[PDB]
Amino acid sequence: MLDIKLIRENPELVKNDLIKRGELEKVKWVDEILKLDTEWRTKLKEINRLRHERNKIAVEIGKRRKKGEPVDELLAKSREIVKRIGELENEVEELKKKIDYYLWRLPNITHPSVPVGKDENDNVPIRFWGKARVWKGHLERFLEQSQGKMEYEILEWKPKLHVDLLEILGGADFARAAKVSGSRFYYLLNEIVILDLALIRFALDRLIEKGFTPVIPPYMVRRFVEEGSTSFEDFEDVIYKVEDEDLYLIPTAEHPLAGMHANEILDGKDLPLLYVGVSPCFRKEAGTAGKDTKGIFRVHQFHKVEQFVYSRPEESWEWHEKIIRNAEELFQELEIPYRVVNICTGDLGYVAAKKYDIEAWMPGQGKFREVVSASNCTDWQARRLNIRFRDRTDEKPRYVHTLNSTAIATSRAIVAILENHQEEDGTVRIPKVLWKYTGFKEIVPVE
Amino acid sequence: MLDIKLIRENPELVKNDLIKRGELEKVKWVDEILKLDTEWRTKLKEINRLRHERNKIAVEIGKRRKKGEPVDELLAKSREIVKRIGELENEVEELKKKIDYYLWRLPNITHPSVPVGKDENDNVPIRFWGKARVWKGHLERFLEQSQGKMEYEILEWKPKLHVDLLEILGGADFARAAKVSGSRFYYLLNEIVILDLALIRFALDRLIEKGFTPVIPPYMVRRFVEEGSTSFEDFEDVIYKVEDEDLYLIPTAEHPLAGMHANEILDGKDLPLLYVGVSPCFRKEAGTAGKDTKGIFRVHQFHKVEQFVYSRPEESWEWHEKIIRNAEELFQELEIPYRVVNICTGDLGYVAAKKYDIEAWMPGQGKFREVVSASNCTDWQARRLNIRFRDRTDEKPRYVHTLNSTAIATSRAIVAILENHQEEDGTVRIPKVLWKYTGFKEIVPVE
Ligand SMILES: Nc1ncnc2c1ncn2[C@@H]1O[C@H](COS(=O)(=O)NC(=O)[C@@H](N)CO)[C@@H](O)[C@H]1O
Ligand SMILES: Nc1ncnc2c1ncn2[C@@H]1O[C@H](COS(=O)(=O)NC(=O)[C@@H](N)CO)[C@@H](O)[C@H]1O
Repeated sequence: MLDIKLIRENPELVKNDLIKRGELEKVKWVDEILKLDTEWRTKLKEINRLRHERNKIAVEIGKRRKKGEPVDELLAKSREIVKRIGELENEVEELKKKIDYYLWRLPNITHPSVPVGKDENDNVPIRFWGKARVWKGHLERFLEQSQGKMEYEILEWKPKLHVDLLEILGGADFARAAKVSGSRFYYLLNEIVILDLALIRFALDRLIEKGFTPVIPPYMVRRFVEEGSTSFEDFEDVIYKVEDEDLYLIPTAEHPLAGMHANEILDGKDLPLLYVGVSPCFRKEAGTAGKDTKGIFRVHQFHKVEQFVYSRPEESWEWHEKIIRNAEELFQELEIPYRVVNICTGDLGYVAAKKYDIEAWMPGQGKFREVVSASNCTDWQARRLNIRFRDRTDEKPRYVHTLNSTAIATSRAIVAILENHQEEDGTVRIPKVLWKYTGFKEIVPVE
Repeated sequence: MLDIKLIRENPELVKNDLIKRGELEKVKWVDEILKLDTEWRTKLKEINRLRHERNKIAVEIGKRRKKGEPVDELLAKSREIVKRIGELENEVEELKKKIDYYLWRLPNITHPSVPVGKDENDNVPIRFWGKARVWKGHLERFLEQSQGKMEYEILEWKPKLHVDLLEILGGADFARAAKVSGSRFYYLLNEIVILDLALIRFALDRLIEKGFTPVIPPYMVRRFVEEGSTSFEDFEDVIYKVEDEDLYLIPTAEHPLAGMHANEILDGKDLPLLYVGVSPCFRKEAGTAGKDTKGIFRVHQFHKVEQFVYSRPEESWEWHEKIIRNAEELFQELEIPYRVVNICTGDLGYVAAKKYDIEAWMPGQGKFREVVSASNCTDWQARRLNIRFRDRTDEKPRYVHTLNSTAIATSRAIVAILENHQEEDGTVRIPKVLWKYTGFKEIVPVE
């Protein structure tokens, strides 16, 4: 939700951002909310004018009670003021309603640092890490995507896709999942199940060492926490609703983590509130149904360890910068080469002001693929969920800033590990850092 | 689902089991489906009679093509025949639907060893284990439910309820969960989060050592798998359905685990199939809303590690006995005193032929509470999901038997650990076997 103040004190700023975002069909809204806001304040001034008249007509009726007192008329004028006052009041409500409708449907204003672009092809790489294992046949793509700024080793044999590796490793059963639930669902098996849990504990442990309170949130939440966390389009594209209830399956622990303090005035001495949640995630992935990667890259359910932050507006950008580094550390320990990107205006999304993604190099796919997202949400969620804070019981509570970032979404971490640590025969070596969690050091093909 | 051959050859057997179960209402169905199945079988006979007649009547109508051919009378019967075959066919389909309606709503035949009883009270304790810590004010109920066959020790201080311990330890937030999702939902925090995951890993490692294949199933399944795993009653009372979708939230890994091999003829050589699934579980818990325990004992969402077994009918009873002991073993290492009960016909449920429950002694509650349940479903689920096996590609495939049993449902294992291992000052010592998983040796109060 946008602050009405901001559109009043700089409509051109919001219109131009809408254009940098590709939300042109919504530029015409800035003026609409303005003329509505204007009408809103005009009627209110009218109401006070009337409240004042009510007072005058009052002292006047009584002033006659001592005199001739032909009041009758004054009493009828009095009757019209209340009649009128009520109307204006109800007219002012409807007006606030139309104004907020737009306010809730406008994306967060982007930060000056986010590059301008049309889509994912305009995202800007800003950092690279690791030594990529590239197939001779992906060399140009790799080089263009890495901008020659990343170390790499050329591979003789052709590296396999994660889906095929799950098969040779006996780690999944897709066909029986399709029979039981439909496409893009799966049964995960054997060592891959241990690997999934291991990834959760590892992520969990590290964020805990950095001071994050671990949490297992509700997996089903009430509609308001969903509309308080993202744009309404998500109800059609990503979010599942459960029949006959005000319950929605969460698409990320982020949402229940943000609703956690809905309608609170936090005590500033506590900020920043640091949460690291674990939870399964459910998404419709409606926009797609059969794009390309056929295993566990883009499915209906996956596990994710999530970082969530409540900070002072003056501390958020610094936090943003820390959470993305927190995710970067995990993948470095997991020995996964990657590049982090600054997402452009057109591929940014409604909630964030600025967003960084970690796209891991996927030897088999021959490309960098999103594996984590870190967003600084400014006060966009706070203004919706009414999450404020006060430093002195004195007064004036202000909205907090919220941030979120993937620590590890196991689904894609597993693909990154299978594709990046595979050997010619299919054997997949597991990063030393996880040995304490898994037991085994590698996963060998079955026969 | 019950086998119709079974109700045709031994109707007394099934109505007697229905009366044992105290299902006087549906004892009537046996006669009903018998009469419906008779009509069905007969009309079916009629169909072939007429069909063969139609041919023999069309061969003699042409034999008249070479003769006088006063076939007008014949041409008329040939038309009466098809019109007859047509209505019979529809009568048949209608008949099949009515009998199936019943066949699918009929409980499994109980094993003679299942005690007759009306509700939980008539469940029979057959084994006890451990040394209970009993508050003096609970002495009577403890001896009542322990039969005085269990070692114990009287506490002069009143041990607390898990809900209060969760508060003092700082391991949960219920108020905020109610805000965001509704009642009987929660946020788990700090060490409780780690303990939860540690219990899942502990249960998995143990079942894996015993040769169970670890699996993470789909958490949402199509209606047919649910209808294949329980009684239809469960759609109203327990299972959440997702809007505009043939998807249902699973109440236990047992369901997708059973759905996994729906419509297959397994190779007997592969029997038994041993699976240990992990997954969150969702239940409506409609018959309640406010009963008694108000923490994480009866909630809408919990984690459970499930044991599932596909076996030859000749091995199912020995496996029933092995999986309950698998669960007992976990609870003994967890140092939780308990008793196990053979469930009476009244509290049995529709899919089990026999069931054992492990009831953990709960110091704070002052009573034994169900913590795990284990069943032998015989061929009830197998007949519904069409799961058969065959040793030689030559033989008629026959139905397998299925079994399921809790390994550890983390919610109740956690209340058991909190209540049995609390000290007077509020700290809880976590059992040794879990140290390798939790890291910490106990959980001390916060202030
Ligand atoms: N449909 C999906 N299937 C598998 N993994 C997914 C899916 N959607 C997202 N993910 C994983 O989860 C990560 C985070 O999801 S995200 O929508 O980009 N961002 C969020 O959810 C934020 N709350 C930050 O985690 C993705 O980068 C990816 O690693
Ligand atoms: N609503 C609930 N809230 C919390 N824990 C629950 C709930 N329902 C069941 N459990 C836990 O899960 C266990 C198994 O549930 S059960 O219905 O008895 N049996 C099953 O689900 C079988 N698949 C065996 O696990 C219970 O013993 C209890 O420990």
